[PDB]
Amino acid sequence: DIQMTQTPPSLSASVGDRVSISCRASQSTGSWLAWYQQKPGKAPKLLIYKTSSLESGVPSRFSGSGSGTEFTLTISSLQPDDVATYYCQHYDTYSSTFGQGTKVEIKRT
Amino acid sequence: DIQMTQTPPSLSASVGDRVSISCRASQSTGSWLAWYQQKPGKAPKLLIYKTSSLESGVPSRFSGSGSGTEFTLTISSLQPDDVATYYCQHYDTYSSTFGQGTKVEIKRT
Amino acid sequence: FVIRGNEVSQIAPGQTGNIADYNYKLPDDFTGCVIAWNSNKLDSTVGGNYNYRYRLFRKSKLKPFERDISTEIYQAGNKPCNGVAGVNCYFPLQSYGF
Amino acid sequence: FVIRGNEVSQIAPGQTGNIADYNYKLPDDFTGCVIAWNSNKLDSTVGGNYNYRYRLFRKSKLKPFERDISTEIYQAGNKPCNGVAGVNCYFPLQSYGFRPTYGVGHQPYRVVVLSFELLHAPATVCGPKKSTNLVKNKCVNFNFNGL
Amino acid sequence: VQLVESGGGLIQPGGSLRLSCAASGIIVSRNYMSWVRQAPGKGLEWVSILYAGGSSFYAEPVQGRFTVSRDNSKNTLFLEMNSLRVEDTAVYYCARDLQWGIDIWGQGAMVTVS
Amino acid sequence: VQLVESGGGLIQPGGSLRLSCAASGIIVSRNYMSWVRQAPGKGLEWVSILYAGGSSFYAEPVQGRFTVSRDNSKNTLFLEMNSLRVEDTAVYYCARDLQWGIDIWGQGAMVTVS
Repeated sequence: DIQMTQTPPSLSASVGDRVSISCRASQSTGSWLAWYQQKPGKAPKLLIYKTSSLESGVPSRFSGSGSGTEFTLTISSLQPDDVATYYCQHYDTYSSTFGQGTKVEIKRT
Repeated sequence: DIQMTQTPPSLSASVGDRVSISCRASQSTGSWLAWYQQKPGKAPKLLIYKTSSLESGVPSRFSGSGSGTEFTLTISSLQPDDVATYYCQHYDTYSSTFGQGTKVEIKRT
Repeated sequence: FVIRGNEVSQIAPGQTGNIADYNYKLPDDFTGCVIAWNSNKLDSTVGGNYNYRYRLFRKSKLKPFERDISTEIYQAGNKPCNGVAGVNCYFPLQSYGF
Repeated sequence: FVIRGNEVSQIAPGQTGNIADYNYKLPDDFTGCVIAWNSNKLDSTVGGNYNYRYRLFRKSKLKPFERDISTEIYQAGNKPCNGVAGVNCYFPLQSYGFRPTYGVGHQPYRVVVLSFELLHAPATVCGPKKSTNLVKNKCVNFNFNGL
Repeated sequence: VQLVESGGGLIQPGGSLRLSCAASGIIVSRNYMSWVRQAPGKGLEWVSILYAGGSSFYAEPVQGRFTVSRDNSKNTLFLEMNSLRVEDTAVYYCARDLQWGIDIWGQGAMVTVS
Repeated sequence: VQLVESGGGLIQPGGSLRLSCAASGIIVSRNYMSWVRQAPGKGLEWVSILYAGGSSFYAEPVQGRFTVSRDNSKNTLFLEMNSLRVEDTAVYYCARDLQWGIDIWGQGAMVTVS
């Protein structure tokens, strides 16, 4: 079926840092990878469709990118509200799957 | 001073696609920002002034919005007339400050 | 007062223009009259009449009939110029030079 | 009822949330009062108070004062759960878990929605608990209960 | 019925911490025993559960890293966590679970990953 | 309205230039006019503005160097660049300024100082 990963498993950065995470798959998709954000106790919110165009309301700091097996999510600035779990979401007319997710938290001493 | 930054510097989209570009000033300008379209070898054409007023003659597909620090132009559907560079100018009775420029091209394989 | 001939069009209830919005505001419900006539021979001189000054920049949109008599140096940029004329720090008055 | 500290503000006309949306709806034109007082001793012990349960999800927003005491299985997926608690199936009942040293936002708060309802009926509940004395033999102003 | 949690502490990212939870007043082998971590400033996160029959269910974020177990002789809940991420730090609670859900919590165990 | 500029060429450092730009379709003594240079590889830089009243407003770097003027009889804007510098090289455009801003752009005169 579908088995795609995200990298790094654990991410930590300060306020204003740039974020570049990756979603990767074994084969080629071409047209159907999306980005979603989920916070503890909340439902997923669509962030990016087509891996390049921002969904309505998703900030300019947030930006998808990438091609091929890899998919590079570029948050132009990591704001505190961006601290959450980032999932690659895939569209298909049947069962589909949800990714492991990239869980970003606050970096501290 | 007052510097405005434009994103994305390298964007490939297709005719009909939206073009969402973001120009952000370091601090509040309130409403004195204008969106311009310039082609290489051509002078810029003012697309929108006061960041919300549709400039007389520029297509309504261009939807410029924003205030203070942040502003965003949204090309509802790209067209070949929209394949050009886009600038944001902080409005001032004197020299003022211009954007770095978001060059929008035709996406292709 | 005296203003440029085109600027007379800006003075109107709720209208637009730099003079109409930053030197004096006319509320859209204005009751009264505005009477403007040319007096070029009366006032303008060959050396230019520079006795008339007008504001071009103000922080806020003027209230109707509210006037700010003082002429403190306007600040628009990242840093305050504490009343000093300079880059992005100008005197709030300009001369017509008639 | 007894709810968390943070859900008291949800009990208000024109408000949303979890309790206001799926436990008890205060209409935008609610008439009366909402009174919340702490019962941390009266409810919460060290071992926990677990006779209180609160709903968190429902098919739609509860109608004003529409009560849903049913513990029915909720179906909002592709196939029903047929009573059992299976995949994509939650029991709509969860207990608060009150403790006596809880944070101010989670201590057991008694919230009482004193609602005043007026319909094509007499005012059979009133609050005229105000009486003077009865001093006599003077030209005075008197009102013997509407008289 | 009390749940005394211990072993929560500071651990480097990717490390392994072992949380113990003494249970008093009830036998956990006949009780659902869940690990619910509440992140500092966030809500409770029911990450792990072990039924009375020995079956265990784990949340996908902690699945493959967190294992829930019990010592019936010691009557002690046990959470074995490995390859810990920075996002696993929380006030964990070992908790009795029933048909109405969790019934008895603990005093709280502080687990920090940094 | 058409703004046709001339004088674009090469000039030695410290020299003097007089760029011209005829305005056709409107009276120059009835509108604001402006000089705006664009360096090769840079955005726009509005350098000066002459009002229809002869009130010349020069930018501080060009204050005391450049002279903006208009010939109403010839209906042509003129710019007398004086004490030229190396940075003064750009495509210089005469323009028409208004309440809304710069609406009429001149074809521009190249200016090289070297």
